[PDB]
Amino acid sequence: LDPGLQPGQFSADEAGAQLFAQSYQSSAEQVLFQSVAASWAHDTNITAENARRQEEAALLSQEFAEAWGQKAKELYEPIWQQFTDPQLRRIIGAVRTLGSANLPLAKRQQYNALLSQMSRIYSTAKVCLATCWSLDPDLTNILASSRSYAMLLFAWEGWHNAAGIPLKPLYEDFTALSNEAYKQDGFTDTGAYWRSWYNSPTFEDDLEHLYQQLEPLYLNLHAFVRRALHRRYGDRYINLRGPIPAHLLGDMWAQSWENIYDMVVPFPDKPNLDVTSTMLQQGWQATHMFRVAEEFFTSLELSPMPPEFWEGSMLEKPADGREVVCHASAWDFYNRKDFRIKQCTRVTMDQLSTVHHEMGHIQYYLQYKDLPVSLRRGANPGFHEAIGDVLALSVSTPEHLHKIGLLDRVTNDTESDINYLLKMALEKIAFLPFGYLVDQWRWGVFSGRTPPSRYNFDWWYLRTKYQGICPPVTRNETHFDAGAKFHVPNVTPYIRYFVSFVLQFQFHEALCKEAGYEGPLHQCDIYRSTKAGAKLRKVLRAGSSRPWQEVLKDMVGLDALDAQPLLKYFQLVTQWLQEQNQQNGEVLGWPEYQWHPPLPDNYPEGI
Amino acid sequence: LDPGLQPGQFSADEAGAQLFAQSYQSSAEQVLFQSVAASWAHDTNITAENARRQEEAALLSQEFAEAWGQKAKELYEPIWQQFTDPQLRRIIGAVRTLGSANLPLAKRQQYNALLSQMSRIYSTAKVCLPTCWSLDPDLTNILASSRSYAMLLFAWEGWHNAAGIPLKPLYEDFTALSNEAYKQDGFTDTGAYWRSWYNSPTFEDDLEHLYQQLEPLYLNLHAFVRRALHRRYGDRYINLRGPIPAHLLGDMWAQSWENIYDMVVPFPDKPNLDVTSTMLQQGWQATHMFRVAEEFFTSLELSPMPPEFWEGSMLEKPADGREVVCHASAWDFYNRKDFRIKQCTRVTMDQLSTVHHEMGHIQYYLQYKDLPVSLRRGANPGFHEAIGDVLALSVSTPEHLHKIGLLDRVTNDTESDINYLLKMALEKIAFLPFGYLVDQWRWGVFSGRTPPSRYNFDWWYLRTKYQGICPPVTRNETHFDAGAKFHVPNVTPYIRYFVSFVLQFQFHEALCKEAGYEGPLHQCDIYRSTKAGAKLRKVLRAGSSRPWQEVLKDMVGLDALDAQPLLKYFQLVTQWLQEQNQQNGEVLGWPEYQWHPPLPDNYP
Ligand SMILES: *[C@@H]1O[C@H](CO[C@@H]2O[C@@H](C)[C@@H](O)[C@@H](O)[C@@H]2O)[C@@H](O[C@@H]2O[C@H](CO)[C@@H](O[C@@H]3O[C@H](CO)[C@@H](O)[C@H](O)[C@@H]3O)[C@H](O)[C@H]2NC(C)=O)[C@H](O)[C@H]1NC(C)=O
Ligand SMILES: O=C(NCC(=O)N1[C@@H](c2cccc(O)c2)CC[C@H]1C(=O)O)[C@@H](S)Cc1ccc(O)cc1
Ligand SMILES: O=C(NCC(=O)N1[C@@H](c2cccc(O)c2)CC[C@H]1C(=O)O)[C@@H](S)Cc1ccc(O)cc1
Ligand SMILES: *[C@@H]1O[C@H](CO)[C@@H](O[C@@H]2O[C@H](CO)[C@@H](O)[C@H](O)[C@H]2NC(C)=O)[C@H](O)[C@H]1NC(C)=O
Ligand SMILES: *[C@@H]1O[C@H](CO)[C@@H](O[C@@H]2O[C@H](CO)[C@@H](O)[C@H](O)[C@H]2NC(C)=O)[C@H](O)[C@H]1NC(C)=O
Ligand SMILES: *[C@@H]1O[C@H](CO[C@@H]2O[C@@H](C)[C@@H](O)[C@@H](O)[C@@H]2O)[C@@H](O)[C@H](O)[C@H]1NC(C)=O
Ligand SMILES: *[C@@H]1O[C@H](CO)[C@@H](O)[C@H](O)[C@H]1NC(C)=O
Ligand SMILES: *[C@@H]1O[C@H](CO)[C@@H](O)[C@H](O)[C@H]1NC(C)=O
Ligand SMILES: [Cl-]
Ligand SMILES: [Cl-]
Ligand SMILES: [Mg+2]
Ligand SMILES: [Mg+2]
Ligand SMILES: [Zn+2]
Ligand SMILES: [Zn+2]
Repeated sequence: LDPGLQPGQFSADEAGAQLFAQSYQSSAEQVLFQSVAASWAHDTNITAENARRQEEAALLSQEFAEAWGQKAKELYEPIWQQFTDPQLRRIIGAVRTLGSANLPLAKRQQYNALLSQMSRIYSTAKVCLATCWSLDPDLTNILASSRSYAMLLFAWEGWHNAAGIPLKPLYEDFTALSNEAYKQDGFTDTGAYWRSWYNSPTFEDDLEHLYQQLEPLYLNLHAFVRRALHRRYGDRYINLRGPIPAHLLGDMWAQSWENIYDMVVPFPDKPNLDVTSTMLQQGWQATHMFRVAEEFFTSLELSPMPPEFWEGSMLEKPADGREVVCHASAWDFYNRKDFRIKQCTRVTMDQLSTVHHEMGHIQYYLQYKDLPVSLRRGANPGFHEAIGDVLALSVSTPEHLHKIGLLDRVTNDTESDINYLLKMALEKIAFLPFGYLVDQWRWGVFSGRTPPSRYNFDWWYLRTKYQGICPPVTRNETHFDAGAKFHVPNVTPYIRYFVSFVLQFQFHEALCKEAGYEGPLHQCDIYRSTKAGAKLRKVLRAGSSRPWQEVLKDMVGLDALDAQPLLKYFQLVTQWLQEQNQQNGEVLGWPEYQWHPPLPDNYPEGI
Repeated sequence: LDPGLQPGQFSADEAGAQLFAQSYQSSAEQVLFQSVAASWAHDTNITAENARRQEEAALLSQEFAEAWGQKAKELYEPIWQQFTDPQLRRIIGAVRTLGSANLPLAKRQQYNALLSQMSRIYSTAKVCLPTCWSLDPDLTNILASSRSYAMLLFAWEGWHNAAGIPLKPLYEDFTALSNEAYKQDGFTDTGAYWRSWYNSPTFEDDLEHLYQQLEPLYLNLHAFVRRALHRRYGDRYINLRGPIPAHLLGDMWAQSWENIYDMVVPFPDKPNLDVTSTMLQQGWQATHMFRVAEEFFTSLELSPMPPEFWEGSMLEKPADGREVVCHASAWDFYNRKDFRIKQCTRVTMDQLSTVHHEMGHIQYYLQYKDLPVSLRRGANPGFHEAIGDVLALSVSTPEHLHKIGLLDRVTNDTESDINYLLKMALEKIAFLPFGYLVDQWRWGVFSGRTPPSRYNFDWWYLRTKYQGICPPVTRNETHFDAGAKFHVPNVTPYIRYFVSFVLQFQFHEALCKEAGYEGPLHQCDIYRSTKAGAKLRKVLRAGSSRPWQEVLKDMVGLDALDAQPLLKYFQLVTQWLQEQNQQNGEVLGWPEYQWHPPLPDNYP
């Protein structure tokens, strides 16, 4: 560790802890920058050399965390919990948790190399027929636009096999090292550490109670969609009393169903709410999508994207043959100047929403860039994930799409409302079981309830239990289907997205009220509301300086996650789907839980 | 409720609570008897009228528990936790727990009535062909001795459909009413009350730690047995890397595997350690089996069965066209006089072990009959289930079988040691996953984690997770396969049996040491050891007066459940099974977790 980065001496008291944090800040920024920079160089340009540099930067960060971490524990171990400065205790608590820096050097290197290798495997995996398809864009477009049961099966099986199988031995080793590291910080396992970020003793119970309120909406959406799939694929491939085959919902993970809207839209005579075709016809490109997102932010009197963002960001998949991490992400370099998005942007309506989601991260970074580095995070991780989604809820309204030239015809009638709320349900309600189950799986792995011998057995138990889907080909424990989802090998927690999908409707309700809007919640558009902007800004500028329950109370008037705003938003389609399913004699659920579809005749040769 | 059973006036202090407890347990003695008496009349003669009277008795019991529980909180609710007397603290907290008495009257009627109907459905269900077969003895005998895949399937599917499907709507109603009752006592759900019996903050974690030490033994036994089934039935019906079809292990629930011993016995040249054929050749009957078990108890200077036991017990299935609950059980009438067994006894070796198990209960009853009622229980429920099994461990040794004329003396060689420990593994190790998982299922139902919409989904998840078996025909949520196991509709907790199967080896080691034995633990016979009997008598007389942790430490030197004795008992066959599986290149476990066998051609 360079001497400029090493901790000096401080009194064993709060006024030294305060200078401890200021000195830490000075050094942490440099260490965070070199770490983020090395990660950027690798993720935009996957090479063995760039992985080596990233691993050395990770080792430097561990060295730093150990020195300041053990200094913080040498002096302030019994006094940091009683400091009068609230932000200072949050700063100290972060610095003192060592994580992977608890591992001996040899195990730190093993851990860093596992992360790099898992990232390379996921983001360079390919499905081959000579020619070979990548996940983004090749397989993504197949899952989204093909309606050939056999072609979709080929992409689904090929992807899950290519990505999952080689990751499994690495993921087992990572899990053991991660647990070893956080056990030295006092946590029973890594999942307990991840859950502690929400500072709620009843977190898991709170989430289950939320999901109990939301599940009836999912069950009815599921039964309605299953019926539409049955009319296209037939009784051989769709069981009206069984799980839906996991490759038929428009998405590799069946996590968002927006791409099958054309098959489920109840009133096709109304305006076409999937504006992808109009974007193509009009010649939209990636940079236009980002400029339109930015202008919504500035319409609220939030910050534009700085020059450093436009000069440094990767907004399209490189055409020079480089391998890149294509999963969309937003980057804070912790120098208060450099902020970037990395996205292999495609010209579609759902990608326009993803652009807003990522730019919402950037807006957060810009608003809290002047806080201490330890407080440059969301009030909780679900806050960070919800910011851009909240704006995108306004952007997706038919009225707003008309304003930006993507929907010529504009209607206000009950059929058009049902169409729109059904499309939004395919995006927001269909995701809820998946956003809930992923970390239930990983929590069980981290705790040891799910050993390697049950990785896939327990994954598919949860997939069927919550999503009501089944794998379209047989799987066994050689397969590692959880590994075929970006966040698992890239070790990004997932429960934040279930929290986000609830929270964003709480935010939307509050911002719409602040904007003076007095119509139906799902027709609200906060575009150009500077009052809504100022309320959102107060949240963003707080970072993690205050408990999220208090930040939420100031914003929405409640100190807890609450499903009622989401339920209110969807109320009309919730009632309509329930009526439709009853009239059609649907079975809610999948009581034939053991059913799987047969294989296509002449599979996989027809491909 | 009779005035003489309603509670009197008592001071609000520990001295008054001492008189309170005495007056409670003198009046409880009379109420319990009339409940047990009416249950007995029903289970040995299932009719609507005996159901009516058993329910009248249950309502009266709930009236009694109400009156005395409400008085107990009225007087002592804020002070009893501070009594110096630990036994009195035990009694009062119990009396303060009302259970189904917390229900309003109309719900009490409904709850009492669901129990009667679930019991009738399970014990009268039949499988009819294309004559009708009953579970005991007909289907039991088919599962134990048929080696026809299709016949075993017909019996397995027939039974699970006939019992499970009609029970499901009733079990849902029962679950809801049971949870409503015990929430009023402060339990999050009925499962939490059941678990509270073990007075351990870390019960579930401790069980999981026990199972982690036992699972390698089960996995090796499983893979060895799967290989033997593959040879018999073929690659069509057995997947060497997948779960075993659930009907092929000699038992309707695949819960113990001793009945396929003759298919997996490695050294069939050696003496047949299944002495069933000798029992029949010699003319054994139910009454002989009970007299032989009795004499083991008295050989230890424990009590004989009293005249009331022999006159009142039902030791054979009645042949007078009558319907009975055939599941074996042992009855305490809480009058210090009447103790009985109800068993549809068959002349087989595993039934001789079941006879000892049931007589274990009776011996317990006899040794604590003078205690005040609230203590007339095992230190915990697993203690009660373990007593007879411990003696049966001695009875099953080839040396003891030789003493009682059921085995021509065998040689103390290695092939006979392996043969024996394998047969015992089929009976004891194979049970461990099942004993563990049944109440995992039931706890999730009570907690709400498992709604009716996932009863069968979650049952088969657990059956595959723990036992590594699969249903031999497709199942869906119309089926209620948990309902096809006696203890579910008859609402008898199951974790006691996992506890018992670990505890009995701790008891066995303690008693063998106390007897002076010094050979291998699995060759010990405590027959006629009056010192062993004396140390066991102490446990039985303690009832539930002292915490089971203290009773246990007095007997075995340790205050907690421990798998080491079980591991020591089986050590030699654990090593041998490991070697056999490596030689055959077995995969341990069932990584093809999705696999199910195909149907037989033109079945049924
Ligand atoms: C689409 O249309 C709906 C429905 O409009 C209402 O019903 C129609 C059948 C006609 O009768 C319309 O004249 C009628 O407004 C619109 O929702 C409605 O918006 C208005 C605001 O413009 C709401 O009125 C307000 O209501 C509150 C009480 O909550 C008062 O405090 C306000 O002063 C004001 O009167 C009205 O409640 C609301 N109706 C419903 C059912 O939500 C909607 O605005 C419109 N959308 C677009 C994009 O044009
Ligand atoms: O979350 C991230 N993008 C979005 C995203 O992935 N999702 C969320 C979504 C997707 C699209 C539109 C939305 O309105 C929201 C929900 C689903 C979930 C999903 O797609 O699975 C990056 S910012 C997080 C990261 C990535 C790499 C890292 O190394 C570190 C962090
Ligand atoms: O346990 C009881 N018999 C034995 C028994 O069932 N088993 C235990 C066993 C079976 C055979 C031999 C043994 O060494 C032990 C373990 C499995 C388990 C099983 O067979 O599933 C009555 S005492 C239980 C009851 C009956 C009716 C009631 O109303 C209340 C309780
Ligand atoms: C991707 O990373 C590689 C390194 O892995 C870069 O290759 C270097 O390119 C520079 C040019 O600036 C050369 O001087 C070095 O010799 C190269 N190093 C190696 C090891 O080949 C490459 O430039 C990067 N690509 C992009 C577009 O940034
Ligand atoms: C069967 O033989 C074994 C040894 O082959 C006997 O075990 C020995 O028992 C004596 C005491 O009787 C001990 O001193 C030895 O240490 C034991 N040896 C082993 C290897 O355990 C066993 O007692 C014999 N049992 C019978 C019933 O004959
Ligand atoms: C449940 O199962 C019943 C019994 O048949 C089983 O399911 C059918 C579909 C076949 O696969 C058969 O081999 C199985 O044994 C069916 O009658 C019933 O329709 C099934 N579905 C429901 C909702 O109960
Ligand atoms: C798992 O499935 C694959 C392909 O279906 C197969 O090659 C493999 O043998 C199966 N079993 C195991 C144990 O891997
Ligand atoms: C069985 O019960 C019925 C009605 O309860 C009664 O009439 C009959 O005598 C009983 N049979 C025996 C054998 O006790
Ligand atoms: Cl998170
Ligand atoms: Cl129990
Ligand atoms: Mg799309
Ligand atoms: Mg048996
Ligand atoms: Zn994000
Ligand atoms: Zn018993």
